[PDB]
Amino acid sequence: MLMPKKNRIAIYELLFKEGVMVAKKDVHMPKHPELADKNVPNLHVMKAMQSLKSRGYVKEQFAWRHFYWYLTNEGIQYLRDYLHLPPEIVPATLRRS
Amino acid sequence: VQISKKRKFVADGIFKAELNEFLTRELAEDGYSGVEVRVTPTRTEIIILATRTQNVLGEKGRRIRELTAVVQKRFGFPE
Amino acid sequence: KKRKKKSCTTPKKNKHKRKKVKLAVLKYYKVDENGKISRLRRECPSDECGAGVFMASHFDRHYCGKCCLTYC
Amino acid sequence: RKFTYRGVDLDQLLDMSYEQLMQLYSARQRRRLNRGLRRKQHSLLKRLRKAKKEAPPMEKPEVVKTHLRDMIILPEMVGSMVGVYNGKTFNQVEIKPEMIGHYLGEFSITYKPVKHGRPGIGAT
Amino acid sequence: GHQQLYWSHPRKFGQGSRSCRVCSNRHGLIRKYGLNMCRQCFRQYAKDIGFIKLD
Amino acid sequence: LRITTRKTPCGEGSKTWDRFQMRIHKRLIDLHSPSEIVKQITSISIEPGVEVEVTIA
RNA sequence: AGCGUGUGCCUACCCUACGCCGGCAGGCGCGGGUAACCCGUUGAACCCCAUUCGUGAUGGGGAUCGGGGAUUGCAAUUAUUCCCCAUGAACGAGGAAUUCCCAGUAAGUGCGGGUCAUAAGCUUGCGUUGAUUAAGUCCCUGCCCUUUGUACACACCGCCCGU
RNA sequence: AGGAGUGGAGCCUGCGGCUUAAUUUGACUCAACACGGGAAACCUCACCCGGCCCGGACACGGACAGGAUUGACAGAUUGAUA
Ligand SMILES: [Mg+2]
Ligand SMILES: [Mg+2]
Ligand SMILES: [Mg+2]
Ligand SMILES: [Mg+2]
Ligand SMILES: [Mg+2]
Ligand SMILES: [Mg+2]
Ligand SMILES: [Mg+2]
Ligand SMILES: [Mg+2]
Ligand SMILES: [Mg+2]
Ligand SMILES: [Mg+2]
Ligand SMILES: [Mg+2]
Ligand SMILES: [Mg+2]
Ligand SMILES: [Mg+2]
Ligand SMILES: [Mg+2]
Ligand SMILES: [Mg+2]
Ligand SMILES: [Mg+2]
Ligand SMILES: [Mg+2]
Ligand SMILES: [Mg+2]
Ligand SMILES: [Mg+2]
Ligand SMILES: [Mg+2]
Ligand SMILES: [Mg+2]
Ligand SMILES: [Mg+2]
Ligand SMILES: [Mg+2]
Ligand SMILES: [Zn+2]
Ligand SMILES: [Zn+2]
Repeated sequence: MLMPKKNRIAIYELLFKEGVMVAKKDVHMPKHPELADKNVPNLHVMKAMQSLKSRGYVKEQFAWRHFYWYLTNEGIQYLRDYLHLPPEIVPATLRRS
Repeated sequence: VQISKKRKFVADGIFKAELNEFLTRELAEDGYSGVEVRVTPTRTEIIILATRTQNVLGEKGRRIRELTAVVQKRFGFPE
Repeated sequence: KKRKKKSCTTPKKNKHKRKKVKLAVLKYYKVDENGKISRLRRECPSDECGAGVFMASHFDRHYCGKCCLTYC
Repeated sequence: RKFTYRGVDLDQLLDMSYEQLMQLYSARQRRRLNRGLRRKQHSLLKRLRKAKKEAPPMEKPEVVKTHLRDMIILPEMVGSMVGVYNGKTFNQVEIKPEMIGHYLGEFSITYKPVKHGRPGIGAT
Repeated sequence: GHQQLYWSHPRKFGQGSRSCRVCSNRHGLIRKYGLNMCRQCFRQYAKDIGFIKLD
Repeated sequence: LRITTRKTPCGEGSKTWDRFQMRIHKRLIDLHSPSEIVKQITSISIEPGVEVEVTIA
């Protein structure tokens, strides 16, 4: 799907920071609630997560109206190589606090 | 402002129903039995009853640490 | 019920095909033997379109393609 | 013999503003004008005026087609050829002075009048 | 352009502005007490919500 | 609170209706005391299914 | 009188007291209510007491139409709904046939909820007034048992004979 | 044994027919027919007429910073400022 590169950067940064993603399955929602002040439509998030799922990077669940996505190890490696993050950075999920 | 007691109890019931449905779909493989929500002004605790807790917790507690994330993401109440 | 086809309309509405232009950067500047550079295309007065965003030299108007600003 | 709309002839109607015309109209037209016209109605009016300006001195103006069945016939439209969509075809209507205050959709019928045939077996 | 036309029709009231919160169906909707479910989903989840049949 | 619905997911058969009912009960207690003792007694009061609200008029 | 509803994640859309303007539908202000707290002592309708009419398709009945006004909506025409003048149809108790009902019941009369931006001739509930008849039967209809006959068992919508 | 009735009138609503570009469709004795919680101006919408969009993931091949592709002012065009 066609979208500006900064939207993809923001979505991937949020996904790697948190480790999980939630969406409402609303292609007409003007902007994702979590991605505020960055002007990312919900449709872009849905399609980006679908593209990630097709490659095995994220695991998907659907509940009552919502998409839930969890990050896989190969997805972690792909995001780390994509965002040029140092090997000392891990998502908040992988930290047993 | 605030909502009336009728709406409050109906909303609590709907939240519990949706939470149970999501937990069922997620943890059917782990012998998920039920969910019990104990509401305290400090924190809202959720007890997950299942046959085996090893799969629910995951390795080093990863999987459960994921669930308590998405729940917080879904219903929106603060971290 | 079964879907009927009924496939008959205007023969083919064609999609717009964008023109392929080779080295469109060159025609924006003119060069003298001394080595001077003169900018043939006007520069838009807008904020973002100030230095490298040139306008369009239409036969009766000037048009900036990045902000739809139009001048006579 | 001369046309008058509630005691006002066509020339004065053309001179009047919208506020003056509101008091001549009925309740529905007055409310519609008070709520205001949107962009599409103004575009239709502009096209009709453009078409009427270019007409030859002894010929009728070119037909302007539209889907706007809820457009109110203003006194400035008298003498214009309007094709009104009825869902399938554009029916041609010439605006007469006695149409002031009605809608355009009232003059392009949306169904075919029924001519009945012999009742079938399933009728008792 | 397309951006203006797409989804332009207002949906602030009517059947097109409301749907079930479980299956996204617009028919047989229950709005009392802010349930926002169709009747079938409500019958499926009534016990979980807390509605009991006493009569 | 009462909700009356049709049993059938479709529109076929006898017109039968389900009558679902929910009951809400409410109690009030008044106390002339400082805040600290009220919180002392209230801390134990936590029970599953009961919503307790403390206000100072 | 009684049962109930009332300001809503998305979601825009709540119930209304009081003052003024208008003849009415309505319009302006200014307050309360997230509710045994405000609407609300829910001044409901039938019913009751007086007035007019007087067996006349009549001041019974209110269908169909004309002209105006106002509200909801982005939009009212094929009339959304509401208000005012005017118009004033069949209908004088209903053939063969057929439905429901045994006490606070049948019927009469209003009021809430659902649908609902606009909204009840439907449904689901609630009160108020309040009876005639019956405390039986297998005649009709239908369904159960027992005995009995069967060449039926895809079970009488069966099986089967002869031109 | 009775009461209120329906079947008769006007009208409101569903079901057949007949018309239509379309008059979307399920259900037909009890056990279909103010039933699908179905009181549809738009949406609903599933039917008809006309016009945009991809919201065709992913893999392989081609083409590509000497540019793969994106959007758009004016005039024409269009029901339309698609
Ligand atoms: Mg009379
Ligand atoms: Mg009379
Ligand atoms: Mg009129
Ligand atoms: Mg029609
Ligand atoms: Mg009258
Ligand atoms: Mg009622
Ligand atoms: Mg109502
Ligand atoms: Mg109905
Ligand atoms: Mg008998
Ligand atoms: Mg014998
Ligand atoms: Mg035998
Ligand atoms: Mg009667
Ligand atoms: Mg009768
Ligand atoms: Mg009749
Ligand atoms: Mg029938
Ligand atoms: Mg269909
Ligand atoms: Mg039976
Ligand atoms: Mg129907
Ligand atoms: Mg309607
Ligand atoms: Mg319309
Ligand atoms: Mg439309
Ligand atoms: Mg429609
Ligand atoms: Mg594309
Ligand atoms: Zn510019
Ligand atoms: Zn549903």
